[PDB]
Parts: sequence; structure tokens; C-alpha cells
Amino acid sequence: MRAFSTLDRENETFVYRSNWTPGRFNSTGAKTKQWHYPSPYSRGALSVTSIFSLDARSCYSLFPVSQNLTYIEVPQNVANRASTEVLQKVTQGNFNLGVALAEARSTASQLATQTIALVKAYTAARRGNWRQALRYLALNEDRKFRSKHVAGRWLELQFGWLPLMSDIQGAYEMLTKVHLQEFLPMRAVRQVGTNIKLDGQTTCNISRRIVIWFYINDARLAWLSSLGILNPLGIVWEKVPFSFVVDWLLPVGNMLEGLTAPVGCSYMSGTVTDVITGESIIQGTAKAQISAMHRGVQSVWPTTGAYVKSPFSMVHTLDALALIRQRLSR
Amino acid sequence: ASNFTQFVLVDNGGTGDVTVAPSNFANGVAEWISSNSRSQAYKVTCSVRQSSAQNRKYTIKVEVPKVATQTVGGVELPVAAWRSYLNMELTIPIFATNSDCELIVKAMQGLLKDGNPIPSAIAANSGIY
Amino acid sequence: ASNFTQFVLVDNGGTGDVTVAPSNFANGVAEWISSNSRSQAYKVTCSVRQSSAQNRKYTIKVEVPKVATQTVGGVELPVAAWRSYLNMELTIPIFATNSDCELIVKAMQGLLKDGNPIPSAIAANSGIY
Amino acid sequence: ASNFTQFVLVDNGGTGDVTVAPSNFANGVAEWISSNSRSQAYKVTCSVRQSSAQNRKYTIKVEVPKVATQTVGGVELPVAAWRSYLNMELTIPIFATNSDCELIVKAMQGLLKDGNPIPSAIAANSGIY
Amino acid sequence: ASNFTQFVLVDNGGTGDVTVAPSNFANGVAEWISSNSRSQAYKVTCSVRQSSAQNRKYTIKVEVPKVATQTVGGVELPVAAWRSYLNMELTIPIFATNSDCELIVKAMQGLLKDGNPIPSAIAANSGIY
Amino acid sequence: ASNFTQFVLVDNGGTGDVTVAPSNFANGVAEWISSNSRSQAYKVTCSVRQSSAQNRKYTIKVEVPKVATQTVGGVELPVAAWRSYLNMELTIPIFATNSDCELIVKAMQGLLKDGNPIPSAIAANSGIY
Amino acid sequence: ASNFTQFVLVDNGGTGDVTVAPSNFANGVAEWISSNSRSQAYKVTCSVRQSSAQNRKYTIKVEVPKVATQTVGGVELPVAAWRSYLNMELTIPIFATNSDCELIVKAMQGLLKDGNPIPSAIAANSGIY
Amino acid sequence: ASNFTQFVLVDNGGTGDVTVAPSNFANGVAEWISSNSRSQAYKVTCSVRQSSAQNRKYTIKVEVPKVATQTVGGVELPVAAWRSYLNMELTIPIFATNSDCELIVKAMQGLLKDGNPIPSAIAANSGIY
Amino acid sequence: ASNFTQFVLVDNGGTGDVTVAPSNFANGVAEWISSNSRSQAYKVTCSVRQSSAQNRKYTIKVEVPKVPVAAWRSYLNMELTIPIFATNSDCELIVKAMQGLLKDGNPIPSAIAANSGIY
RNA sequence: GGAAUUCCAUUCCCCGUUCGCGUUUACGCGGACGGCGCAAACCAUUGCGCGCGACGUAUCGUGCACUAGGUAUAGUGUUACAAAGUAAUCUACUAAUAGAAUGAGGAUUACCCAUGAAGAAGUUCAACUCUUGACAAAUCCUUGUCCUGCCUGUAAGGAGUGAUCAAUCGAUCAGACGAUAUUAUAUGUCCGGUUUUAAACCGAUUCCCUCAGGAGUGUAACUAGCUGCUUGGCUAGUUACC
Repeated sequence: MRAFSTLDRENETFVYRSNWTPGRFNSTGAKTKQWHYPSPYSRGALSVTSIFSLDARSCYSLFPVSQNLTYIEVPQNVANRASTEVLQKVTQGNFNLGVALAEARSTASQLATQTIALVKAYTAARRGNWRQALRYLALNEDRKFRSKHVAGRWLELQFGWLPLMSDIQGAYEMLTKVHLQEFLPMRAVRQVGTNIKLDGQTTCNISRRIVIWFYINDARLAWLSSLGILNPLGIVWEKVPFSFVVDWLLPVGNMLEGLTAPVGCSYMSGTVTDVITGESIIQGTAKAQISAMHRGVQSVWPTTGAYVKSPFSMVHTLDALALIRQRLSR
Repeated sequence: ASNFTQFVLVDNGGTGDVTVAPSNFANGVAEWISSNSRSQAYKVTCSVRQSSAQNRKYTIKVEVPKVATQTVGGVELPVAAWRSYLNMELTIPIFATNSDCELIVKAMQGLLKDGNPIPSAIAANSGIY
Repeated sequence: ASNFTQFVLVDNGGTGDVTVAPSNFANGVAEWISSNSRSQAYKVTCSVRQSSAQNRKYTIKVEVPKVATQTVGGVELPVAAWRSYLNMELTIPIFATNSDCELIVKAMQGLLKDGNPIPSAIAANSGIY
Repeated sequence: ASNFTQFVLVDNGGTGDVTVAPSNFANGVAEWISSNSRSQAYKVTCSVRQSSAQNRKYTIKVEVPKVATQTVGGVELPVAAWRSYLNMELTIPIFATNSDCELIVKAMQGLLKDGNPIPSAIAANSGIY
Repeated sequence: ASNFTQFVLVDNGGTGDVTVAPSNFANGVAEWISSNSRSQAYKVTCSVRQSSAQNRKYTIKVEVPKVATQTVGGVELPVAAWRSYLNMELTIPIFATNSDCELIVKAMQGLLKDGNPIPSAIAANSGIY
Repeated sequence: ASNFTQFVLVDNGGTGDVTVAPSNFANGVAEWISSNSRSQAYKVTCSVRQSSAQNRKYTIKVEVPKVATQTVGGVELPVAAWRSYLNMELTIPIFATNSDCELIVKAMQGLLKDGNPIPSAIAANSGIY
Repeated sequence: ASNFTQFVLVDNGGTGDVTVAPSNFANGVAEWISSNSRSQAYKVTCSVRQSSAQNRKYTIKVEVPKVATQTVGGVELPVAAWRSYLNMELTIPIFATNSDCELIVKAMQGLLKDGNPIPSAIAANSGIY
Repeated sequence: ASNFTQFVLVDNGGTGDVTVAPSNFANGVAEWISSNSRSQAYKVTCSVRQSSAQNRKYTIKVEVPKVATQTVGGVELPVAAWRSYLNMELTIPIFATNSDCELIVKAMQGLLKDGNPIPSAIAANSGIY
Repeated sequence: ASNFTQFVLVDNGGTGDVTVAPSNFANGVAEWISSNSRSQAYKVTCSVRQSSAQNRKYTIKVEVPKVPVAAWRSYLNMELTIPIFATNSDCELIVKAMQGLLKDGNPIPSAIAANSGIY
């Protein structure tokens, strides 16, 4: 969008408008309490710069534009390249995140930061390398132990890992009770434009901007919000054997597979703008111009749906799957 | 037309079939995923490559999860969680006719037909004796 | 309810009126601008702050551009050649009645009524003699 | 031309007008004042200077006292809690002709026309909400 | 659904009521003010900000002037002797539901209902005896 | 006669009202708690001091918990999952009449009356806008 | 209107007057000189400044020479033999009414009216005895 | 009365006159500017200062520009192509009477009267030939 | 003709019999696994090694759990050293000793079946 | 004491003329002229002195005398007694003796031994590689206190002026460039002399043999969020610190 003026000016050359704009076409959109719907809108300017006399209003016949400057014929090689390149960014996972997901990924990057901390320390207890099991609990390696069995040495460090047991519930419960019960929007943009030449010489530049908003709608993310976890404070750790750390992370292992799997989505709505910026040449010479715009509310979204590569797939959560599927299960 | 489409994976007699849906095609590795439900999802991948100067390889990976929950103390805690995998490669020479590629597919389809020993061994937790 | 609405800045008798529209509200400083070009645009900002313990300091800015036609390589882009900056700062004590605040507005309105010596001198590029 | 004359600053519709009058011209500052004491009168000043190689600044200042429960001619302390202050700086470049200096005055009149959101916030002790 | 509206602060049963009006939104603080000068009006400020990742903190301030021997519109010194101050701060955890926040609102209304010992002690300039 | 008596804090229409009771008066800090255990009771305080030479400053705090039952070591003990905190400080000048103290109490009752923008914003968890 | 005009300083019954005429205004100082050369002229100045924050101060200087004709190197040049310098300073506060400034001017005229002791002492080279 | 007034600088018939008008009197420099764009305006200055013990010295400066139009980047602007600079300084001793000052002004007006050789050289781009 | 075949382990009437089936024969070590979930399955191994110049030394192992995971598990571990001089009329005599040892009524299988020692 | 005596005594025991100076000018200061045997006795006393081996050419190999001279001249030899008093746990062998948690790990079997994988990688696909003075006392009138008759390998070898050559009556030896340019221009790389006369100079495979052999090659904030604007729809946006 280059600049254009709407104040209709008129010149007079000896041996006729210089520019023209229709009415400001203002429409409003609906508004619900969760999301604000978009609205159609269109402005442009026919303008004749240099020169027998022409009318700047009647120069719509050169350009592929209607009289109201609203409807613009976009080429099918521009419309079809714009629709597929948006819709492949939806599935491939190249998009932007709402505030509700940037706070949901952050509190789901705190499970994976701390379930690396236990599992790298718990499997350091099976193997017997207690010099590595004291780094991961932020303890001092200078401690020598009093008991000699493997399960007795683990209960001596119980002041070390019970903070990690409760801080995982600090990240597990914020997902299933708060974050996974929210509205979770996403945004994907791709612009496509070419250059056309006609003979009335005139060269335009018709480009399309497709912005599609869509939110998470999945059945198995309402299933992960149904589940719970055991309270590590309310479990007497002395009576229950040493392999209960594995039986405590079973609801966590459902999350890190349940989040990182690709997610189904439904869309709210989106906008499609069209921008033509061009010139024309009419020894009698002339130069007319357009820079126009028109938003659309039409939805480019398949009824087969899209299964988006999940935003929860992260550097941290793919390392927390790489421990449980190798050490605790294999 | 495109082959990257929807198909049925588990044929549970009509009632309870698991169809599989196309999601992603990143980095040359195709990827399918099961339908919308209240469970963990399946995965089916397919990636084709030219390994050597005279071979073509097809990699298929299938994952099957099961999750079982009990109601203990007024919550739904997950009790058991595991997955079983599938991993096959298929090295085909580049001198293979299209009618010779119909023979390789029937060689794999006849291997797992119901009644043959290899699906008889898996479905009974037994070996070949 | 809101007083941060759209109003008209230059009243040319019904035809060619310059309207100005609410755009941005950062840092407690309200801002009106004209059509969304942001370079050839009129701009009106208002801010309110408690300067001293007994005073209140309003700040009003107006930028009036002079629109023009730039021609680079046969491509016509409108651009502002120069801008004019009105920048007033009104200090009212907190002991002023609302009927005394109506006296301050009438003082600024009557100062600029067409015919008084100050808007006469500005309109002729002159001073007070 | 003689612009330094008498005019009406606050227009109360025939009766109750406060007609401001010329009083001083020292150091090129044209000063208007009403027929009151110096602590309770309206004071208007106007000066013209060239600020840089490109621009000219007009400095207009208006002082309006608080009128509610006024003691006319009495001694009133403190001084800063009885009087308002106006401060205007109009930076106009040297490229502007007479018709462009008419457009700037129409902008300042349209900024302070009644019903607009800027002077309706001043007379109501409010901001932009 | 905008709560930034006009409401009646002090009720005197139909006639003699005091209606407070919204004025300003500087720096995330929403301000109400009644129809008087800035030093003799009822002012309410309500700002909402989240203090940690676990708590939302409401900050409510009310200013009420002393009424007896008031000079209507006059200048009254010192400022800190003529105006009362209220300062409420409320902390609500993020685990609360909408039904939980309805009971917190009812918790403040029963504390200040006329007849209870807290507002019947403030109204007599006494303590809890 | 004494104002250190019993009142109702949360009035849910006769049935299920949380009534609060006098329990402590040590260190000049009044204290009201409900008929619960010390972990699951509401707590309401009151304190008056002469802060400056010309001000009286109250401090009223209200603690509203959410009841639960926690299993610690295999034994269920009544405890509150989270508490919410009210914290106000009412500064009244010493020159205020008994009638001007009633205006402050009416100002706090009208601030939390049902339907006003501030208590409606707290219950629906929305901001003031 | 303007008050920087011509007046008569010494009134010798019509014939033999000294009229004094405005000549300069630079640096905010008025200057009247008589119709002579620049050496044998009478000279009256006047200047007004805001001296303190609550005062306004006037400065009036009057020069009355005795004319002569000095032979400088054989050439006769009009020159003054001695000058008499009147120099007064009037401090009027900002709290003064225009009916209080007219009481000052009646005091400066009755001080110098003929028949009073102070102008009788100057016109006889005597003191107050 | 005052001589800091609007006077005609160029008597060009009755139509093409450029009547210049007062603009500023800062630092004792009486500066006249014509009424159009500031880059295409004339200029006349005057200042009187006591240069030595027996001399007064005037300093007159006159700028006369050529009216053209700068077009840089397609945007046209009213500028001056070049300027003519008159810079004349007159020294008058203080012994000169008003009859002597009239004979100095008659020397200037006869110096520039048309027909004399000096103004007939400037109006032909010539020297004394 | 092969004896790496399916045999009945627990003769429990004729209905609740646990019939165990061959699973794996890696490294000369036989393995039988019953046809259920792997964690709830019986496990029988067998291996013959020439221990020295005049011995063959068998190894039989039976794991019996409690019945989807096993709560606990039993472990039999029995060896049988037979010299190379023993004929087939003597090898059948050795198996008659093991069958006569664990016959229902003898003191050793009546002590295992009642959580008792030898008294 | 004694002796003999020759016995009263011993012996012996200014002036003047006259030129220059200066305002202390009818005064100063100068200059030039003028004025035992012998002996003797005095006599009974003295002195004196085959079978082994080999070859042949009966041949080789190994286990006073005396000798000469002759003119008679030369040489040379409590137990005991004498006795109431001394002296003092399992083992073996046997009628005796010695010796004390795991492992498809092993045993002479209730003993010993030892320790405390993935890969949308590849093929030579059931096998690998790659990558992570008071006073007292008794005994009492008294104290004590104050050339050849040379030989042979016989045309060879060993052993005792002139004379070539000269040709003269002579010499001898006894600017380029398939470089560049903005193009007669910068550039890149490698007074007489005379005559040349519009110019200048002088003043495994081959070989071989005696032949089955040899040679050789993320964290806490801060703004905003009003059914209104829209020159590319909002559902956020930039700043700090790790």
C-alpha cells in the first residue's frame, strides 16, 4: 500500500479531475465476549497525474477494477497459490501464537524442565551413580550416605526431590484445570502477488493478504483435562517401594505424548485483503493510477479440517519424551 | 488428485473402526494421525529416499498406544500407559517393473493374512514352534 | 461511555471537512490521527498529569501538515512537504470550580475568533504592531 | 495595518463580557490586560520570533484567575492557587503562505470548538477516558 | 459489557444524592470524579493488576472531603485537613471461580452494612470498646 | 452499650449465613472469627491509631478462605486451600464532625453496593472497561 | 489607542514652553526628548518591570541641562554646562486596584503642587527647617 | 503616536506595491517583513546605538529577493533564488540639531533620485563611467 | 520328531490347566511361555552344558507368579549333573528319582504345599 | 818453773699695567709682563849381681832320598638309705598319635571359585561395518640483788753442409600485443664540417644349461483492551535483566 490522497483536486491545462475517491465504505463487525469478528472495508483512488482532457473517475475501465473500487479481479494463479501456502503453514506448524498459548506453552515447559530433573536423577539411582544424582536435585556432592541399600539412600534425599514433586503439580495442575480449559487462538499469514500487463499500456500489481485465525478444538485435550495426579505430600514414601516414582509419572507421560501429538483445530474467521497498485499510459500522453484495497470475510478453510503440528512440541518437551521412552519404558 | 488421503487403519467390523487423517508433510516425511476422540492418537508415517545409486527405500512407522484409567478418590488417574511400535524398511532395486512392485505388495499382504503362522504367532503371545 | 471519539478538526462548511480519528492510547497519552497514512496525517494528542500537589497540567499538541505531490520516476506519491506544530500546555490549580473551567475554555475560544488581533496576525504572516 | 487594539476575550453574550485592553509593548511583547488589578486581571501576550533557519514560533500566553468566591481587589494568597496559565508555541515554517496560515488557525479553532472531546474534558475536569 | 460507567456513590434517598462520573485512564488506573472542583470532589480510582503468577491485586482508593463549614468553590488550606482518604487493597487467588468471587464481594458488603460494628464505629469517631 | 458485638459477614438470605463473633482484643487490635476451627474461619480485625498530629488512621483486614480437607500422612485434617485478603486503611482528619464521618461510611457502602461498576468487575473477573 | 505621545514638560505660560517628543523605545525603555540637538536636549525615560514575584516597579529618569556654547579648539559647539538628574522608583504591588493606583498619582501631584513645603525647598535651595 | 508602523517600501504604480509591515522589535532592532511567504519576503531593519562619546550610529539593512520556485523531488516550494543586500550605516554626532539632521536626509534623498549618476548605474548594472 | 513342543505344566483337573508353549531357543537355552500377558506368564527354561570331561550338567528354571501385573513371583532353580558313563537304563533311573521325590504324599512336596519345613 | 853463765846480765825453754672667566659683578678666580857367688872392712857386719708298522737302493719310522847330565856340575818331594636324722570340645589313628547377592561358574556335594541401544545410515540381509641503804636465801658476822768360430721365436729380438716444408735463393733440424582507451594522447606488459641526406654524427614374462636346473625384471514488569476506528483487522505490543 503506497500513499494516496482522497481530497478531489481539479487542474486546468491549456493547449478534468486529477484524482478521485468514492465514499468511505465503513462497515462494522460483530462482537462476542471471547473474540471480535472482522468486517468488510474498501478504499482506493483513481488519479490522473499528467497529460484533450480526461476524467479521473472514468479511468476504472483501464484497470481490472469495478466502479466502486471494491471488486478486484485477482488471478486464479494468485488466489490458488495464496490459499494453499496459507493452509500448508497451518498443518506444518509455522504460525503465531495467542497470549493464551504463550502462557500455556510456558507452563508446559515447566513440566518438561522438571521431569528432566527427576528422571535424570531417578535413573541415576538405579544405575548407582550417586555422584550424578546429587547434581540434578541441586544438592552438594560432598554428602556421604548413612544407609547402604539403594532404596534407603533415596529416602535420605527426600528433602531434595519433594520440592521437584510439588513443583511438577504446580505445572501439571495449571494445565489441566486452567490452561487446557481456555480459548486458544492462532494466526497464520501468507502474501502472494504477481504483475499483469494489459493493452487498452497498463501495468498493475495485484496481491492478496490472507490472515486466518483458528483455535484449538480437540477431543483428547478435553480428555487430558479430565485426568488427575497423586499428591506426593499425601503419600507415605517409606512404605511404598522404590519403583513408585515410575508409577507416579504415568499421568505425566500421558501429557507429554498427548500434547506433542498433532492437534485438531476449528477456525473463528479471517480476513482477505486485495491490493492493486498500478499505472497506465495513453503524441497524446497520459498517466492514470490506482492504489486500492478491499477486505473480505470469506473463509478459506477445508471441511476436512487440519491437524496442526502442535505448538506444545518444543525443545524441552521433546527431550522429556526422549527420557521416558528410553529410560523409564524403552 | 493426491494419494496423501484418509483411510481406515483398524477394521473393527464397522462399529469402532479407527480411521486415520492426514496432518503433516514436513521435511519429506509424510504423517497420518487418528480421528478425533477421547484417547491417545495413532501415528502412521511414510518417507521415501534414494539411498544408494541402485536402491529405493520405503520407511513406514506405526504406533499403537493404550491408556487405562481407574477412579480412585474421585479423580480419573491414569493407571497403565504403554505403546507398541511397527518399523519396516523396503529396499527395492531400480530395475523393478511396476508389475514386479505388485508382487512385493502381495508378498507383504499374504504374510499377514489371518490363518498364516506369523499373525498366528503375534495374536497368541507365542513363537514359531 | 467515552469521550475519546471521532471529531472534526478543520470545518470547511460541509464540503472537504478534515475529520480526525482515535487510533492509539499508549502511556496515558491519548492520540487522534486522520486517515491511516501516518505520514501525510493530521495528529492531535492530549495528556493529563498531576504536576504539583495543587496543580494539573494539560498538554495538547496539534500537527498540521501541508500535503503535496511527489513525483519519482513517473510514480505519484503524496507526501507532506512541511509540518506546523501547535503545542499548548494549560496549568489549572485544583481549587478551580467547574464554572471556572468553563471560563478557561471561553478564554481560549475567544482568543482565536476570526477578527481578534492574534488570529488576524497569524493569517497575514505578521506580528502585533 | 494596526492589530494592537482592544478586543473581547471571554464572550458572555452581550452582558458580562470581559473586554481586554492594550497595556504594554516592552521588548516587542504585545500585552493585553483587562480593567482590574494585576493579580486578578486577564492577561494576554503575543510575540513573534524566528527560531531557526526554517521555522517561526508564536508565543501566546493567557492567564485566567479563579472567579468562584473572589474577593475583588482584596489581597489573596497564595498567588499560584488562584490563577490559571496558558502556554502556546506555534512553530510555522517559512514556506507557508497566507492561505496555509489560514488553515492552521482553522485547526486551532476546530480544536477548541464546543462539543469536541478536547475542550469538553477541560470544562469537566476530566481527561480522555 | 463495559463497567467504566457512571454510578451513584453516596445515597441520600432520592434527593440530595451525589453522582460520580468517569474522568481519566492514566497508567492503568481508572478514575471517577463527582461534579465539583478537583479539591472538593469525591474521587474514586480502581486499578487492577496481577501481582504474581498466582494472585490478582485490586487497588481501590476513595477520597471524600469534609463537609461542615465548606466554602463552596473557595480555596481551603491546608489540603490535608479537609479531605478524608480510603485505601482498599484486595487479593484474590487465581484458583477462585466466579462463585468464589461473588462471596468475596458479599464479604465486603456485610462488613460495611449500617448496623454492624465497623461502620457504626467510624461514624462516631470512636474505636471498638 | 458496646460496639464490640456479633454481626453477619456474608448474608446469603437467612439460610447458610456466615456469622462472625468477637474473640480477641489484645494489643489494641480487635478480632472477629466465625464459628469454625482456626484454620477454616474468616478473620476480621480493626485498629485505630493517631498516626500524625492531625490524622486518625484506621486499619481493617478481612481474611476469606476456601475450605477443604487435606490428607497429610494418611490423616485427613481440615485446612484452607487458599485465603483471600482485604486490606484497607481509612485516614480521617481530626477536624471532621460526626456528620462528615457518616459521609465516609456512606461512601464505602455505595462503593460496594450491588450493581456498581467496581463490585460488578470483581465478580465477573473483568477489568474496568 | 496609544499613550506614548507628545506632552509639554515645562509650562511657561504658553510662550516659552518645552514640548517633549517621543524618539526611542528600544530595550523596553520609553524615551522622550525635546526639539534640540542631542546634547542640549531634555530627556525623559520610563520603564516597567516585574521586579519580585509580587511587585511591579517603575523607573523614571528626567534630565534638565543648562545650555551653553563651548569653544573647543576654536570651534563653537552647542553643549550643556551642567545637568540636573531626577530619578524616581515607584514600587506598586500586584494586589493594587486601578482605583488604588489613582490614589498614588494624586499623592505624587499633591507632593509637588505649588505652596507645599517640598517644592518650596527646591526652589529656594533650602532644607526643611 | 509611533513610527514603528506599516509603510510602503516600493511605490510600483498603485497595483504592484510591496507594503512592508512590522514584525519584531527584539534587542532594539526594528524589523519589517512583507506579507507573504517568509522565504519570499522583504526585510528592513533599523537600530540606533550610542557608538562613542560623541556619536550616534544608525544601521539599516534591506533584503530584496527574487521570487522563484524550488522543485526538488517533485515537491515544489516557494523560495527565493537570490537576494540583494543593502547595508548602510550612518554616523551622526550629538552636536547636530534638528535642522542639521534634515540636511543629512536631504543628502540621501538627492543621492538616490532618478537622473543622478549613482542610481542610474544600479538600474543598468554599470559602474561610474 | 521334536520335543521342543507344547506341554501341560499344571495338571489342574481338566478345565483350569495351564498349558505352556515354546517361545525362544536362543544360545542353546530353551524357553517356554504360557499364552497370556507376558507379565502374567509362567516361564520354563532348559539348557545342557558339557561342564567338564566327565559331566553333563542340566539347568531347569520355573517361574510361577500370582494372578495386569504380577504381585510376586516364585523361582525354581534346579541342576542335574549326570556323568557320561550313564546308560539309558541309568538315565531313566535318575528321572524316576525326581518323580518319586515330588510325588503327592512324600514329605518334601507335603512341606512345600503347607509352608512348612521338615518336622 | 827451768839451764848455763863472763852471775845485779843475758842466752836458751703686596703694587701696578694688561687680555681672557662668571650674574657672590664699585665682587670672585686666573694667565703674561714690571716692580848364692863375689869385694871391704872399724870384723858373727855391711855394699855387689729286542719287536713293531712302510716302502725296495739290504732302506727308512717309531717305542835324606829321585828324575835327567858328564871336567864330581845341575834340578826336585615324699622317694632312699647307713634310719626318730640326714639326702632330697570335635577328628583321624586306636592302650596311642596328630591336628580345627549373583554365575547356563566347579565340585570328592551342607564344599570351593569369581564379581559387589537407537539412525527417514549401508551393504556381501540372521551377518557386519558407519554414525550418536632497804630487799630475799642457809650451811648464818655471808653472799646475791636495787765386430764375434755369440744364441734363438730368423727380414725380427736379445746377449757380451747436409733434410724434411715452403715457393720470392724462403723459412725448419740437427619495435612488438586478436593490450585499453576518453584517441596524433596517456597509457598496460617485454658557427663550421661530413655522410647514410628533412635525418645524425664529428668541434608372471624373457635368457641360458651339463636339462625336473640357474640368471633378470527462560524471568519479572510496563503499556493498552470501551461496537469503535480501519491507506493491507484488532484477539495484544515492546523494553529491561539471565
